[PDB]
Amino acid sequence: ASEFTLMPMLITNPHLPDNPIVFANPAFLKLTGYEADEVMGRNCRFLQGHGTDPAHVRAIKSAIAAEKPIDIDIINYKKSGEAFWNRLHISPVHNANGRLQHFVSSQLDVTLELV
Ligand SMILES: Cc1cc2nc3c(=O)[nH]c(=O)nc-3n(C[C@H](O)[C@H](O)[C@H](O)COP(=O)(O)O)c2cc1C
Repeated sequence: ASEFTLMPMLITNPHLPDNPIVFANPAFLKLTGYEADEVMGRNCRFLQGHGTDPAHVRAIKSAIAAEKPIDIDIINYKKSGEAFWNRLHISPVHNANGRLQHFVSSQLDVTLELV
């Protein structure tokens, strides 16, 4: 049966409108309290909320638009509403031919480090 990295991971498909999540591993679903069918097909921004710094969101949007990687700590929210610091690593995935195919991320709850 399936096994995945124990680090939270998402893959999104930028060929679909709004770059939706197409894969979330069980580690991400454990981290955020969501079900796979609640996260797949959505842009990851649903994790943000009233405490999320708009500057962080713009830095991510910028890196994505540039197809560059970004490492950023951002305030996000579990399904329960519980706020946490999410250490986000986002990378584009480019084919050997150079064309953008996916984005992939690592996520980690770093609340205990920052608070
Ligand atoms: C692979 C990937 C993973 C992402 N993971 C998160 C995440 O965990 N939390 C978050 O707030 N945004 C995450 N984002 C960022 C949002 O999807 C979006 O790019 C960001 O909010 C900037 O765009 P917007 O201004 O349209 O919202 C991720 C983006 C990608 C491509």
